[PDB]
Amino acid sequence: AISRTNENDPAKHGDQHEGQHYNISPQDLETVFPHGLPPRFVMQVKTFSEACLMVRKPALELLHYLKNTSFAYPAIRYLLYGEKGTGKTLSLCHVIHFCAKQDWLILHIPDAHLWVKNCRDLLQSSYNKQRFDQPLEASTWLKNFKTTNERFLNQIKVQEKYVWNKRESTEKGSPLGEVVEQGITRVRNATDAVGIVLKELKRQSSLGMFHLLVAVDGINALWGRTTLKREDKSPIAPEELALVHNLRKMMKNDWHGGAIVSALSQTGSLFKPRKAYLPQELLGKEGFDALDPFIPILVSNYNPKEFESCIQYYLENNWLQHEKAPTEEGKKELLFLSNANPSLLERHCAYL
Amino acid sequence: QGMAFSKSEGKRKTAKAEAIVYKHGSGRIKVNGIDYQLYFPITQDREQLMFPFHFVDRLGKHDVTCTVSGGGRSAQAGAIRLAMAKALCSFVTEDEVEWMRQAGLLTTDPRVRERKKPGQEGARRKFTWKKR
Amino acid sequence: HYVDWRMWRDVKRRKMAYEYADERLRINSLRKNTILPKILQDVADEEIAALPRDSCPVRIRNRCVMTSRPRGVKRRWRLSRIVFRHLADHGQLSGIQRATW
Amino acid sequence: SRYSPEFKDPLIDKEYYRKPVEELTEEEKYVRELKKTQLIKAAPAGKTSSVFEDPVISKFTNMMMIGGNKVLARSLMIQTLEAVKRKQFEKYHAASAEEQATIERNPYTIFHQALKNCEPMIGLVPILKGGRFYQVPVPLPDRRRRFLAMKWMITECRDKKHQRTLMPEKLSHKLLEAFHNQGPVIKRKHDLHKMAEANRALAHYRWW
Amino acid sequence: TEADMEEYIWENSSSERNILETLLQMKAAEKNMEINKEELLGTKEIEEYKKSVVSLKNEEENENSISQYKESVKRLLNVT
Amino acid sequence: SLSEYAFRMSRLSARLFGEVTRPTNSKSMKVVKLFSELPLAKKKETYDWYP
Ligand SMILES: Nc1ncnc2c1ncn2[C@@H]1O[C@H](COP(=O)(O)OP(=O)(O)OP(=O)(O)O)[C@@H](O)[C@H]1O
Ligand SMILES: Nc1nc2c(ncn2[C@@H]2O[C@H](COP(=O)(O)OP(=O)(O)O)[C@@H](O)[C@H]2O)c(=O)[nH]1
Ligand SMILES: [Mg+2]
Ligand SMILES: [Mg+2]
Ligand SMILES: [Mg+2]
Repeated sequence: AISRTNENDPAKHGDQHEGQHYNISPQDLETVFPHGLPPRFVMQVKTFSEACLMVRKPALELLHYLKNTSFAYPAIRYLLYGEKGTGKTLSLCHVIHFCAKQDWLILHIPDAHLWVKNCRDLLQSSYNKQRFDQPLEASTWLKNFKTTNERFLNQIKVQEKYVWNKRESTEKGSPLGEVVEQGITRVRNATDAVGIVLKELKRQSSLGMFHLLVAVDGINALWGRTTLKREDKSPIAPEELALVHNLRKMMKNDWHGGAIVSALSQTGSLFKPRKAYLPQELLGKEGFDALDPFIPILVSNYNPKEFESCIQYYLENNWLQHEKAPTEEGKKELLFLSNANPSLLERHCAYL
Repeated sequence: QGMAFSKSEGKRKTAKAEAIVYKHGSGRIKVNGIDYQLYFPITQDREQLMFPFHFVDRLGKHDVTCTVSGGGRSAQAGAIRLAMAKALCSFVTEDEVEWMRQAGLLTTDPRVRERKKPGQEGARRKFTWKKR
Repeated sequence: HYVDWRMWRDVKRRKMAYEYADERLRINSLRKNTILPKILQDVADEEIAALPRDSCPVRIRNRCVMTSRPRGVKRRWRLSRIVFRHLADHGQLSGIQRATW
Repeated sequence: SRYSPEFKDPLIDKEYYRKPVEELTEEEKYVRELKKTQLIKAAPAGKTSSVFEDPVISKFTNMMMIGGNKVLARSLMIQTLEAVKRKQFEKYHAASAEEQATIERNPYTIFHQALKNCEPMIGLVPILKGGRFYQVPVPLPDRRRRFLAMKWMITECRDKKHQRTLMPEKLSHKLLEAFHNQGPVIKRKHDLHKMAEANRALAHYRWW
Repeated sequence: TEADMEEYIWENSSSERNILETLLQMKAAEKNMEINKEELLGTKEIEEYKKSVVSLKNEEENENSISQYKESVKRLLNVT
Repeated sequence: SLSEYAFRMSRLSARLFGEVTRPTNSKSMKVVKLFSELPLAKKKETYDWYP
């Protein structure tokens, strides 16, 4: 238990815990993370039968900022950046666990690149004929949003009347669960249900009803290019997509009562070179202008202490099965091949 | 700054590398100004970079700065391996240098692409032969 | 005194094409654009078609200047492969050697 | 070859060189002095001194490589090794303490043992006698037994019977079956043995 | 237009507009009625922020340029 | 896909350096290519091909 910590409350993590793995309870995994976790980390949780996250400085710094957030001031945009596989996504997940355990409303977009590529059913929006709806993407997110924030969905009540069809319409004063359920049940109305959910939460957080965390991973997708093409085969632009148009509005710092934590990702990005990782290189001019002012937070490769704890955690679970891995000579090779990169180390240790 | 270093050269196929090995370091390697795990995403290439230092059991004790031009990813890694090994000979003992030579780490690989000859499909590949 | 009647026919084609090159260039310019009226471009289409057939540059053939061979000619020397090799193998072409590598 | 006959193959063994001089015998000492005067070939770009280097898996990866695409071949091998490890971990976690002891979770031990189980002890060679071709039981060299096991396993995974199944899943499934002395590849070994025992009376046809 | 300009000028830029708006909302949250454009944009902190943004927009983006921009924004937003 | 400033600067440079100033499609640009070079029949290699 050298690599593990007994403090499982993300609100009590400090610098003493750097390098130690804290256990996320199975209940939190089902509720707080129906979809946020990286795909290969989800495999580890299945194989090890436990979700343990290393307390690192990038999250510790960003948890400190969120503990001292002035809810009166406009929401601050925190941007996690760093090289490929350094731990940006799992740093964002550590923070989401903190805010989720403090009864914040979580608006977690697991990957914004999925909204700008590989769309089979791009339907023209009825609310605005110049914008396109993404029924499958909206419905998928709505189901998970319902799971994470089921507790609050009854308390939050819409403050307007929303006309779905000629026949159906949501009335003022009904719970927000109804809007979420309509989008889930009727998938043609899912994109508009997401727009309303985002519109209602932004307004009602400023009124002081709840604290809203906007956790968008892969945010650089919003101001980039799309691979979605019209019927005439002309390239569609991100602004025309309804889900992107509505999420962009959440990114502006014109509301208060919460924080906006985002993470960059070149993985899954469109029209970006492999080694692009700095904010302006990935966000672009339009993206940087939208987020400016923001607080960049660097995520780096494991430091010597962190690297040792990661190997100890794998050894404690018996994941490293090669007879030379536990030895000092093996560890030196593990370090050189990855260079302390968390993702390369996990991928190399997966078959040893 | 008074830090000992040894420049060397290597060659593999059409690639040519120049490696500066510092007597003391932390194990940092920079290829064309880029960290080696970024410049060499393929694991096989990084394994070749580790072969010289591992064989003499000096991983993490030297800082290397190399520049490689020409060839492909594998040829560049092979060229850098030769450049690093020859430069690192300055800091290892004479006996260790002999072991490096006997392990294949100090020989320039002469295997280069063979030309294509006229009347044939390839360097050795012949056109289909028809007895009748 | 040209190598054969075929060379002599190509000699006349190269001469007639040279004489008509300017007139053909001027008329083609009228045709090779979308600016001028199609009525004018149609008259130019007829005018260039009425010029003698042997003024058309596509009818010129690069024959070997020594033997009149219509194919296998190297354009830099204007010689057929058989005649070029005869001069090269005897060391009579400056700087040309057998290639081995 | 671009190497002259004088060039010798490199010996990429760290432990060999570190061996103290006292351990070395008189003949072993001569071998070291001779090598100092001999030209050595450049080490190939495949094998290194890493402690994680396994020759059998290296050979298997090369036997799966198509058109020089070693990156894809190495990718498939590591995906297979991870698949075997993950499957065994699931079986271990779902097993009782007594059963858990006997469950092997090392993907390299399973790979070696599975291939060893598939190695044929005896072979058949076609021989022509009196205008007829006979399959005569013969002893097989050690190199040919190991190659046959690897070739049989790879051929089974490449068969059309498997429909839209990726190679890491196919190979991991086949390897675990052979590790337990089951599956088609083991049947191929048994068929060779049973076809050679039936032709035991033709063993005298062999002249070597 | 600003697209044509080959040199980024912080004046009349989105950065100037965005930081001004953020600072005005912050003053309103404190219930301070000092909303003078000139005073807000004349502070030393704004000068550090202007310098950082111009460097990022006109020179090669590196780790050091993003750290300087980080510290300038943290001071203007009262993040410690 | 050009700004008014970029378009007018490109047209000034074209006037300065002697390039086509009016908007011209690729088909009509052949007229410029036709009169900027000698016709193939007028090149010495062509009409003086034979001795
Ligand atoms: N804090 C952490 N605790 C435990 N494992 C971690 C942590 N950070 C990273 N890892 C390991 O590294 C892998 C990569 O993490 P993550 O997906 O967060 O990286 P990333 O930098 O967001 O990647 P990308 O640049 O591709 O978006 C994880 O799957 C996990 O195995
Ligand atoms: N179907 C439907 N969708 C609505 C309605 N009101 C808002 N929305 C959706 O919610 C989003 C946010 O609302 P709003 O701020 O009015 O959007 P805007 O008009 O595009 O600026 C819109 O883009 C729509 O997708 C409504 O009455 N009906
Ligand atoms: Mg990520
Ligand atoms: Mg070939
Ligand atoms: Mg012709």
